[PDB]
Amino acid sequence: SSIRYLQEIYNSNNQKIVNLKEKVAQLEAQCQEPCKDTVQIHDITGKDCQDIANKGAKQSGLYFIKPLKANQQFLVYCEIDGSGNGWTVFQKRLDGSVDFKKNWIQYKEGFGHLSPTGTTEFWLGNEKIHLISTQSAIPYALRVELEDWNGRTSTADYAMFKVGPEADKYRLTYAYFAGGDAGDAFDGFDFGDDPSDKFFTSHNGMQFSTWDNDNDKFEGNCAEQDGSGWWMNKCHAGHLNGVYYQGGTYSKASTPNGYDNGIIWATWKTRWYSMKKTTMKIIPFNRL
Amino acid sequence: IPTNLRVLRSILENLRSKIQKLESDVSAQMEYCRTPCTVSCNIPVVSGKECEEIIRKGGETSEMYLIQPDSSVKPYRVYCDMNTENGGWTVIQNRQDGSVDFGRKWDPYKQGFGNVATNTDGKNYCGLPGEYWLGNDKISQLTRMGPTELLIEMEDWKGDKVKAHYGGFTVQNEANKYQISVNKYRGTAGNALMDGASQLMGENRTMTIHNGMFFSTYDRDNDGWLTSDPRKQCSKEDGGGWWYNRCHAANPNGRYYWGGQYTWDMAKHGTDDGVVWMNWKGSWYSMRKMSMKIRPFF
Amino acid sequence: QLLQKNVRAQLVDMKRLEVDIDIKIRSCRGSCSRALAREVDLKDYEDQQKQLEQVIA
Repeated sequence: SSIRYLQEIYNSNNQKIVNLKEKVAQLEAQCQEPCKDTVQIHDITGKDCQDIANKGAKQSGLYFIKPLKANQQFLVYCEIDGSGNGWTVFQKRLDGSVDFKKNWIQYKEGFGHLSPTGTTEFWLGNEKIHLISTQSAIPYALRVELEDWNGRTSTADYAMFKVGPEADKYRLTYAYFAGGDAGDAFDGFDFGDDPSDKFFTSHNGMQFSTWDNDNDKFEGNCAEQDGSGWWMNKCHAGHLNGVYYQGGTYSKASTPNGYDNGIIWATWKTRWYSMKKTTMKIIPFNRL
Repeated sequence: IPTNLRVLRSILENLRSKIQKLESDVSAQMEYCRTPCTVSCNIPVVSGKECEEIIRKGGETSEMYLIQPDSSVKPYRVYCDMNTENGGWTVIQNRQDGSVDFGRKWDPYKQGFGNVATNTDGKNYCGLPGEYWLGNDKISQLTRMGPTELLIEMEDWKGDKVKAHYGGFTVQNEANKYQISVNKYRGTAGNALMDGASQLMGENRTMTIHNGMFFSTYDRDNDGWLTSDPRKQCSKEDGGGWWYNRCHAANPNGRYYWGGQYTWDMAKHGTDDGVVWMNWKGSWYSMRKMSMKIRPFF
Repeated sequence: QLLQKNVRAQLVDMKRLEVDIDIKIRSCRGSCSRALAREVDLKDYEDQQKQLEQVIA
C-alpha cells in the first residue's frame, strides 16, 4: 500500500486541453475559404474586344461582351496587343484535347473551354460570331493564324467578314482576301486534273454544315465524312475544325472514309498535313 | 482498492501523450494552411440560365459551368450533373469526403461556400464536384424561376445507396427566412422531408418534418422551438444550416463523421448532428456521400 | 484518501475532442495546400474506458 497522489498530471492535462481548444479554434478560422481559382474574369465589358480595349483594358484574357442585338452577354477570350487592338477569338486549336465532331446545336452554341492564358481549344458558337460580326455598320475583319509542327507561323486576312443568321445557316461571307503568307484557302485550291475542283473547294458564301444539318454543295455529307462542322462546299480547301493529327503528317489510311479530314489550309501545306495550332479571330476592319 | 494506482496512472499518461499527438497534428495542419489549395477551372464556352438549358444547348458532360439565371444576376459557377437520370441537374449541395466545414453562420449560408469543382487527373477543366453549398440567395432565385424539382442522393460506407426525389421544390427569399416547401415524393431513402422520421410516432414524428420550415444557422435561430433559452436550439455551434423543426429527420449539411457510425459521446453537444437521413439509417449514421440537385420541372 | 476517479470525465472530453479535431482537420482539405493524413483510435479509447469502471466496482 503506497500513498502518492501526484495528480498534477490530471490538472496539467485539463489546462493543456483548454489551450489545445484555443489552437483548434484558430485552425478553424484558417479553413473557411475555398481553393483559390487561378481563372478569373475581367470587369470591363463592351460590345466586343475592341470596345473593351478602347475602354483601357490592356490584358489578354476572359471578358464578357454584349453586342447591341445580343439578348444576353457572353464570355469571350480577348487578345489585346501593345497597340490597343482588341481581337475577339472565336476558334482555337492547340493540342487535340477537344472533340470537334459536334452537332448543329453545339456549333451554334459553342463548345470547348475558355482560359485567361489562351491555352485551351474552343469553338465560340455560330450565333455569337454572327452577333459580333453583324453589329450595325461596323465592317469586320477575320485573321486566321496557323502554326506548323516546326514552329513556323503564317496568317490569312479576310476583309468585311460576316457570319449570317441561323435562318441563312450561318453563311460565311467576306468582300475580299486582304493578304497574308498562309495564302487564300477560302478561294479554293487547284488540287488536280478536274477543272472544277478550285470552284468546289472555295468557302466564300458557303452555308455552315454539321453531320445533322447538311447545307453543302455535295450529293453526300461533307461534314459527316470529314468529322466536323464547317462552311463546306464540295468539300474544302481550308478546314480548321478538322481532326487533330499529332506530328502533322497523316494519310488516306489514317481516316475511316478515305478523305483529307485534318486541320488543313491547302495554300500553305498539302492537305495531308495537319496544323499544330490555329486561331480564328475578328476585329473591326479599321484597326488594320 | 490496492490495484487502483496501476491503471489509473497509465490512463492519464495515455491521455497526456494523446494531447501531445493532437497538439502536433493541429500544428502541422496549421503550417499547411499558410498557403491555400488551388484549382484552374477554365470555363466551358456553353452557358445558359441553368444546367437544363445548358444540356439543351449541347453541354453534355458533367463539369463546372458558368450560368446566368437572370440578366440582373451576376453570372456564377455551378457543377452541372449531365449524366444522372436525364441530366440537366444544377448541384446546390454536395458532400463526399468532409473536406469542407458546413458548420457556418447565416452570411456564409446566404452567400454560398465551399468548392464548386476541382481538376481531374491532368485535365484543363474541372469535371469533379467539390463539397459546397451554393448559397440561399442563389437557391431561392433558381427555385422561384418556375416549377423546380429536387433530387437528393446518398450513399453509405458499404457502397449501398438510396435517393429521395421531390417533384416540387421551392425556397423563399431572405425576407421570408428562406422557407422551404417540398412535394411529390418518390424514392428509396424514405420521405424524411415531408413525413418526418419513420422510427418516431405522433407528435414526436410531426416535429421532425422539414417541409414548411425556415432556415436556421447557429447564429440565427428560426427553428420550431419557441422557448426563450439558448439551450434549446436545433443548430448549435459548428452545427449545419438546415430547415430545422424540433429538430430533424434529415440533415445533409451535418458534420461529416468518418466510417458512418457515430455516438452521442462523439458529438460536440451530445446530439445527432451528422450527415443524417433517419428514414434510411437512423440518427447515428453519417452518410459517406450526400448531394442535392435541382432542375426545372416538366 | 482522494477518491477523484473523475478521470472517466476527462476520458469523455478527450474522445469528443479527438473526433472534433479529426473533423476540423479534414475540413482543411478543401482550404489548404496539404491535408494531414491521420486517424482516430476509438478502439484504444474504449478499451481503457472499459477499465476504470472495471477497477471501480
